[PDB]
Amino acid sequence: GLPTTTLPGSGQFLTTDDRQSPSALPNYEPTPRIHIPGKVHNLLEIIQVDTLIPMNNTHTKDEVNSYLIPLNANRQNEQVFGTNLFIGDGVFKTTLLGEIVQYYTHWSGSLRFSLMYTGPALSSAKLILAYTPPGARGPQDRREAMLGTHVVWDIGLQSTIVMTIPWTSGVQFRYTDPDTYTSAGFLSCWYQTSLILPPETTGQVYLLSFISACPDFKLRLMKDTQTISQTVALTE
Amino acid sequence: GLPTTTLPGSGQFLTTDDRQSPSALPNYEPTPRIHIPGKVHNLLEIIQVDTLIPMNNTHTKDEVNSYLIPLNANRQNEQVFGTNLFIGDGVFKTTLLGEIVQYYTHWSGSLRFSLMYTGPALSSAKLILAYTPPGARGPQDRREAMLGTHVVWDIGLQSTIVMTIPWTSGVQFRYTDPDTYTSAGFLSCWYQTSLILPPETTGQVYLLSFISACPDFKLRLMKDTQTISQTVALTE
Amino acid sequence: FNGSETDVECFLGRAACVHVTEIQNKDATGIDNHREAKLFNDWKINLSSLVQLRKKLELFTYVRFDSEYTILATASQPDSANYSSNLVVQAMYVPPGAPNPKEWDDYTWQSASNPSVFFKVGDTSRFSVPYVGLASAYNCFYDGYSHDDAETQYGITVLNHMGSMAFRIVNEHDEHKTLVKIRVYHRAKHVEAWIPRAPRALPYTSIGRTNYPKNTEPVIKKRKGDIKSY
Amino acid sequence: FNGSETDVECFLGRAACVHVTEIQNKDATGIDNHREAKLFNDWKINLSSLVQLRKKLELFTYVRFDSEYTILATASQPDSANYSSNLVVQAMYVPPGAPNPKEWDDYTWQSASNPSVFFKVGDTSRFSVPYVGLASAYNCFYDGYSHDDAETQYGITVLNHMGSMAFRIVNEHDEHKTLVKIRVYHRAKHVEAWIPRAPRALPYTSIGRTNYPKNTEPVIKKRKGDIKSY
Repeated sequence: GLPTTTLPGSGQFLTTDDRQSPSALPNYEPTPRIHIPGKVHNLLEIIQVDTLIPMNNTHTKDEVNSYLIPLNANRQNEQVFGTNLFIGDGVFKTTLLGEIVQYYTHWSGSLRFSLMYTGPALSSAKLILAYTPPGARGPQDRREAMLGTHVVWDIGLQSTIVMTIPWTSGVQFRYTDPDTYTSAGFLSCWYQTSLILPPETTGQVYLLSFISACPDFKLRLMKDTQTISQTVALTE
Repeated sequence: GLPTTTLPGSGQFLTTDDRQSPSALPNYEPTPRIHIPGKVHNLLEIIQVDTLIPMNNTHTKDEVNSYLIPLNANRQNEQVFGTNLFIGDGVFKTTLLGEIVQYYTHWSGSLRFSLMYTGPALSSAKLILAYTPPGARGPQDRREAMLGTHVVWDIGLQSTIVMTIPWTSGVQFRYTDPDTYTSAGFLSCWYQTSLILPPETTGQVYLLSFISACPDFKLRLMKDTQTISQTVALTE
Repeated sequence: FNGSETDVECFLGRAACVHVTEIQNKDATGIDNHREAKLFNDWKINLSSLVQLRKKLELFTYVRFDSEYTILATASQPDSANYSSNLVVQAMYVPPGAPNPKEWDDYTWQSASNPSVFFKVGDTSRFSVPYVGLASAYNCFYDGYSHDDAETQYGITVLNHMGSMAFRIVNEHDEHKTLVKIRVYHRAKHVEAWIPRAPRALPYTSIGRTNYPKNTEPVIKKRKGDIKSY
Repeated sequence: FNGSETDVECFLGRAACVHVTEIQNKDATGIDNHREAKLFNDWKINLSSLVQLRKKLELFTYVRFDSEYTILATASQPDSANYSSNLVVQAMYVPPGAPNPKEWDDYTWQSASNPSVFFKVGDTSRFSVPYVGLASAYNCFYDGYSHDDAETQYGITVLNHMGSMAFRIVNEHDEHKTLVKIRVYHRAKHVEAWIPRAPRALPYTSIGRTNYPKNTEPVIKKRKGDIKSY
């Protein structure tokens, strides 16, 4: 009674196609839906949390000290931080933002860099931390960083320093293929003055660095995510 | 629940059939549509532009002088132009109107022949240019051209001469198969008087000839467009 | 955006190859190759095999599925030649809390209310098994044993079992060789996740037990030089 | 007229044979013929092969597609006789910015979110890949390299990559010969063009680089005699 045609692409098996399929248990009430806290609808609220950054991961075996940026006394106009802002590579790879951006593809959005001091109450220091945009060669000292968009937010009365990281569109998005190009962004910190330790301190103090994404974040295409060239078929 | 029949022509693969097909990326926002200038919706506005005609392409190697119709002094009642108006063949083949009409098939529409003089300001000449319709033998001299639909629009005060080319329907359209029949139209130019050069000029002056299609143009069926008997499967 | 790209439903709802297997049908006993991978196969479904070696689901703690197993069966023995003459394959979703076949010609292929399907080799079959969970969500990441009493097994926590797929052939006649490869693609619908969880460092070493493997290489990368970058 | 004959959408929207190829499946290694055109094939899609040797799209500068690859696969080895017994062929659209397989039994045929289809040999499959463009239009005709920095490759400009098609066979058993010919027909939908461009004189000599070939013959025709026609 109903005439119909064929379509090329018959017997097709798209893996990815959303088609309603009939039920093997057509009449079965499941265990009913209850309310449990922390309901999630999006990975944006997953990556809204400042995790931490391993910056002092320059020791061989991985320990707790991988996150402690070491601060000594009587050093000024010299290096504290320094990083390429290529998330999914280098030191940002093993953050939660790390494997999330390793999951997808081309991304967009501003960030929320945070920074926090671990030292004595009666200690003071001035730390210039500077951002240089992608496509610009990063500064070589405290001088050239100060001519950049320098941030002090000093140590001695304030511990938690947050700086937003504005995003700039390059070729419409961010390159997500493995290269060591140097146009990803650059953040680094310098002693504006020497660290003033309290008397008979005799050691080191440290900083703690966090990273996350502002609500402006964007994730566009999805990828396979090998990361180990993965194949294990072990079942029990 | 829904009874249906077959149709002969099942498993058919029409190459040319507009059928909506399911998406391999069913959920992916693309790079969004922005505005960039020169938006095109039709080939009519492509072929609305007077390009140029190579008329002095009677030299062997192709140079810049292929478009320069040569004008000498002390010649009158003799040849300047002369062409069969078979676009897609001869001297009109390598115009933009050329490969566009080589793309389609049977065509229709009036044209816009243009003509422009390249000489000194204090120079004068009378040039009769004459059109004869398709199906008529073209004139042999300035006399027989003058009894045609003669156009002077002289040289000495006016440089840019445009003449519309009216279209006449033969057997309902224009023959688009390769033959050297002589019922395609004929346009040619004659010196009504000798070219009056300025004193101690001692050389040649030239004319520049353009062609395009008026908005009355029409292109009806599409063809394969070999033009070289084309096959190259080189991929990199 | 309210677009299903970075949300949870698009995140886990893709279809992935789990449980490659290879069966045949020969005879009642015939040549002594009966038990291991021939004449039938049971899986005891567990997304613990190759959801990129348990990663995106392990990123959360509490999930709820609605599964769509799409069984792709094919004839490894040259289907182009023959070895496909009405080779009807029987799949079967044995629900949790039901006895498992361990023989090809066994009673629980035809028993009562065990959802079994039949399809041609080289074609597919689409399911929709609803959320068969003991808890209100799938406890993918659970702390606790089953009892301080008798105690079922161990803190593998197979109490929130999902099911058990069984594949076999209804055919006969040992004079010849055939071989059938069966490849099931799980797809989760209406995925509701809860309680985000920090990702693992290594690829795992066990199913169910959250053990990190010994003898590890450094999962994090050394700086290229010093804290001085570039 | 407002009829879709001479407009842009009818102009480029026809389906054309690109990328004739020829694969098979033999064994794991077997006879030493593995790598070149056997057991799999990657294309790295580029309309630069046989859109009448890049002409109608080269007539414009900026385009935007919505592609419909219709893969026609057929069994070159006599399908009339056999060599077609459930010969399931696997196609795969690897998107730009994703790793490419280089082996038949390789991890990125079954990996995560790589659109792969399965169909019978001698039948077809229809796609619709959306506009996968880095720029807002496809820069078919671009001036500039990729960087003054590291600089990706050269001014081929593979930055606006469209995709990469991969074809392979899921079958087994070296005792025999089969051969499968695969022929993909691209079709562009919703074609929006910009910035008309003067056509080429010669058939080209390179892909991406707008080079005109050396040693040329005259592309324009001499007059039959003089400026005197007829």
